[PDB]
Amino acid sequence: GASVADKADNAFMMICTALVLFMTIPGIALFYGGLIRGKNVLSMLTQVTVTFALVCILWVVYGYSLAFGEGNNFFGNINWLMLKNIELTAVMGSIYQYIHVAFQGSFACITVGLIVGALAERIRFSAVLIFVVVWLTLSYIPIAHMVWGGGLLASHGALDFAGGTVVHINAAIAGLVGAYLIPHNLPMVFTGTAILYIGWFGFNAGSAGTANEIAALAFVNTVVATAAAILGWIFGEWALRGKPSLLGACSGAIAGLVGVTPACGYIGVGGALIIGVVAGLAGLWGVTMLDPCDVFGVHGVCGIVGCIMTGIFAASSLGGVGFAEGVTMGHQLLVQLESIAITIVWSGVVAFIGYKLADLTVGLRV
Amino acid sequence: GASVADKADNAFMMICTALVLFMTIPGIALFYGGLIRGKNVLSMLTQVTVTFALVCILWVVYGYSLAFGEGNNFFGNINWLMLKNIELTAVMGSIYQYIHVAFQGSFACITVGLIVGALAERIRFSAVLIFVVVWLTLSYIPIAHMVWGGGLLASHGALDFAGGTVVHINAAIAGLVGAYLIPHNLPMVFTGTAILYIGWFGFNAGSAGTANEIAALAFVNTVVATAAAILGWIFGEWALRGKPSLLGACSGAIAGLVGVTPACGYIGVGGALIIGVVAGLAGLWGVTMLCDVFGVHGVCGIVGCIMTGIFAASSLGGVGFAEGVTMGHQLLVQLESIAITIVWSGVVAFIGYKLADLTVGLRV
Amino acid sequence: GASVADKADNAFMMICTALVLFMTIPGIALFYGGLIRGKNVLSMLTQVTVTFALVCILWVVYGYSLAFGEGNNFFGNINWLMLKNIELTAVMGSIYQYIHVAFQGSFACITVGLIVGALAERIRFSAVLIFVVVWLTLSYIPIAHMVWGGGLLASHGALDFAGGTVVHINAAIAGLVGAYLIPHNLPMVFTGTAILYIGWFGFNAGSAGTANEIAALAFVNTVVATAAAILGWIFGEWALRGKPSLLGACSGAIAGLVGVTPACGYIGVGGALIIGVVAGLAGLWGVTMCDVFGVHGVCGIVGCIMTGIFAASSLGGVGFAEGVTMGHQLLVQLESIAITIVWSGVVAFIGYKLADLTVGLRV
Ligand SMILES: CCCCCCCCC/C=C\CCCCCCC(=O)OC[C@@H](COP(=O)(O)OC[C@H](O)CO)OC(=O)CCCC/C=C/CCCCCCCCC
Repeated sequence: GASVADKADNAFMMICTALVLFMTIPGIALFYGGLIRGKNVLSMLTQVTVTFALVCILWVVYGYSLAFGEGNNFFGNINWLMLKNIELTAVMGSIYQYIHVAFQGSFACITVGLIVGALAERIRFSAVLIFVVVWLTLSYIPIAHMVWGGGLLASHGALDFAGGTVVHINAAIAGLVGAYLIPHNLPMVFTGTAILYIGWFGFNAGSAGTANEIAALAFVNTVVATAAAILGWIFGEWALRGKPSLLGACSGAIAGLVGVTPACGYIGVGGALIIGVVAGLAGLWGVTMLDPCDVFGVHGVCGIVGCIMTGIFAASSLGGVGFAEGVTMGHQLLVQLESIAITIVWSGVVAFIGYKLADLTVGLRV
Repeated sequence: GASVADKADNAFMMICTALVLFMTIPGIALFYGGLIRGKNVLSMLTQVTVTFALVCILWVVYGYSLAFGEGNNFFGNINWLMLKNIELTAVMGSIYQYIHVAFQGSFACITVGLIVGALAERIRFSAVLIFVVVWLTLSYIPIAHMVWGGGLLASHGALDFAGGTVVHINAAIAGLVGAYLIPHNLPMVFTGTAILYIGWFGFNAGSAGTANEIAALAFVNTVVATAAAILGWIFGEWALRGKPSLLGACSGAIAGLVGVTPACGYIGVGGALIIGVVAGLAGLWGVTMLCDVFGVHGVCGIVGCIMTGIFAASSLGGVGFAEGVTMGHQLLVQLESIAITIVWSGVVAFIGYKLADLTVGLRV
Repeated sequence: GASVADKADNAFMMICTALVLFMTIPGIALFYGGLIRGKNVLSMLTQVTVTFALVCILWVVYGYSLAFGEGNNFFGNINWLMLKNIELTAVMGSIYQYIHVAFQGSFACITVGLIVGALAERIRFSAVLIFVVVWLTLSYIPIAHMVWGGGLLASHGALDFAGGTVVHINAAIAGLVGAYLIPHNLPMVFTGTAILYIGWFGFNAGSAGTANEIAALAFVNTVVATAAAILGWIFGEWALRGKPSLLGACSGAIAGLVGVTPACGYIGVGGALIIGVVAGLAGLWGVTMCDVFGVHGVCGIVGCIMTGIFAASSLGGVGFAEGVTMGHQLLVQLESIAITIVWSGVVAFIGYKLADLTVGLRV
């Protein structure tokens, strides 16, 4: 018979949605606001706000359909615009589907906000807008379809709870391609980081789709992995430089959050402590190797770390929820690696195409 | 049988309530804080905090009762002070009534915060406090009764989901009457605007009273109408001045949110995109013509109340008018509701300011 | 049969938890950030962030178990580390127990954040870290066990809904002992205060454990008591100094919130108005006589006392337990306050000293 929405789940997920919107408006905007040069802040805030608005529109017009509708292994469909095929009472899992639409839309928003906040007043605004349309449509959307919309990576049992590939790796490589082709308020950075943290609970727990024990797990693991990464990074920084800094504390937080994103509803809390530690160190490594586009280093490295570790610590003998029936750790790690690899290439190529199309049309300079 | 509270609804509504309190403390305070002259900030923040407190007290003493209790077409009652007739387990709709008390009390708070943040250190504080008491009691309270408490406008089938009349038009007119009778931190304005946005999800979806498909519709329409307005305003501003600004982006956001407030749980998402666009442009128009903040709440409030009477129609993607109601009749009711709201609040604001003027005077 | 989690309660309590984490990160950090000297902000924010992280780790390792597991009247146990005895589906009250772990963990975090934000760049960081480990383990944890974990004060029917003893008095005394042994952005203070306020709805209503009428009561009483304290303080300050200030408005808010913390799900809304007024004035008195600790301490004591009066049904509260008189209940409230003060005074002393003798408390 018909799916019926559970009101507790509706409630949960609307609030989670509002918490993820919070992480863009104003979370990410304040994070970049205190990182970039003061002469550029007003214009950065405006470009995050405007592209946020743009993403919201594109999402309901066609983006939700092309990401989550029936299609092939790579794309959904645009058979219906503006949510027209979706009755107001339609249910997806245990919530009204409209709530699923907003929740997933808020994901596209933070993902784009991440990129846009770094590239603002480096590439011309015109060129950001063309990049956003191209890359959302042809990278974000299909990669979401592949991982969460029944496409290719989902059909091979890829594990990515809340978006190590779809959000983090995806965006990291778009930013780095953009960076290749080209701090004044630290309390403001702390504030953004803090907002990003609180919001991420909606991100990570809400990705369970219901207020059940998987969301609880995801919640607890977020707390733990973030804390362990803060300490991971901070100890690494004390060692490497003799003093620990506020920006190091914040970066570590971000590193654990990223690292735990793919893993959070699949692993045990011991797992999460380990993932956090490693992610915190790997992120300190990443930036040290490599300019606000260091942010992409952390999303990228820690995204890869977290997608790998999900394939280990999901195992029931390590405290995780368990692999799917008949799956071995070695097989699963192979699928995690293939998923990472495909995500990197796909987004590299699409980012390239988007930037060039912008360059040849309006140019990338100010 | 007895009404039974649904715990999911309770949960939803307590979180929505906290989100709407958020939009006053600190949302609206930070929004005005970066708009007004620096020499006036500390005193503005204090007055918003104090009057917020005052509203909370008046609300539980008599305000909730006079707004939502059985009365007239215009007022409820004050038969019981301090929620005394309300058992702890009493249920209103699908939630404990105490939650309905806090939710609606947070609405009075943001409404007043709106007015107070603009009038701080223009009219003396004494006079703000007299104005607040008079106008909350005699404008906010009866207009809420008329629209959401079974009074006059609700009995004619007026559509106003979350307060285009009650909050926006009502407050716009009080502010403008106050303005007639008399920008240093733009990142702070962004922050306030952002908090106002996040909170507004509690405002708008919470006005459904339950975590159902109407709250979901309200949620999605808020996302969409805000985004469309941001763009609406921003494209208008690029045209009119050659450059788009951060303050324009934020104003657009506010315009869509105001515009979608009355409409949000009655219209379809296509409707919401249209409303947002128009509300964004109408708000850019409003300020350009011209406490500009009141221009936007007022013009966009009127825009949204009108458009609710169109796009609520099933053939336009809305939830549908009540049985036997035509679009033309419904538009007529929307207009009557707007008209009555403007006069009622204009007259009561006048009375409140004068009473303050004649008692303490309206400066230093 | 087995306890089954109610999903609405899960949802409610995960959100409440996030709201309490919010009060530390960034709430308390911004509150202290605008109070302390500018030269010290960056380092204060770092120390709050790091000790927050530390508390989260210690909590899941052993702290939750030692606070809420079966033990004696004072401590739980550490029979299992890292939540190992807790199945993912285990239920505590009407929620998954993992949610209870996070909710109570976020309490330990704000309690510590309160202390750490005041002592940062006064006492060396080394010494803060030793103090935190000692005092969380030996003061926060057993006092939570005693009040909410079935220990001594709970078995005598002590009333403390959301932590007038456990959080406020406990932390006040640790801070004052620390202060004895040793404002540049007022809008930032307002912001922190506002975040602390919003977060406190999760603190206070969430302490009911479920989205029911007790959480509703707790919610409403938080609105009302905070408002009444704002006014209480502000009228007191106008009188005492001729002008009311933004910092006074914020301090009053904090005073009503502290005051109403123990009382909030036991008293009626008339009770809450009175508690707020008194707490606002008692806090203005306290500071007038690390002033932050004065307010948490006085208003914590005020609230724990008033809980024992206004919980009475004849005053609009939910009622004392069967056979309990107001006089008996006040006696218990006093005994609880007294024990909390001495216990945390003694443990704070031990912690600071151990730090002093190991690293300095200076530089
Ligand atoms: C300030 C310096 C001086 C001190 C003043 C203190 C402040 C005033 C408050 C003082 C006392 C509270 C009143 C007593 C109630 C407490 C007992 C209580 O809980 O309730 C008392 C009851 C009467 O007994 P009951 O229980 O029915 O019989 C039981 C049984 O049936 C038997 O048969 O009702 C009232 O007294 C309600 C009185 C309402 C007062 C109006 C206030 C504001 C109106 C609008 C205007 C808004 C406010 C304007 C003024 C601030």
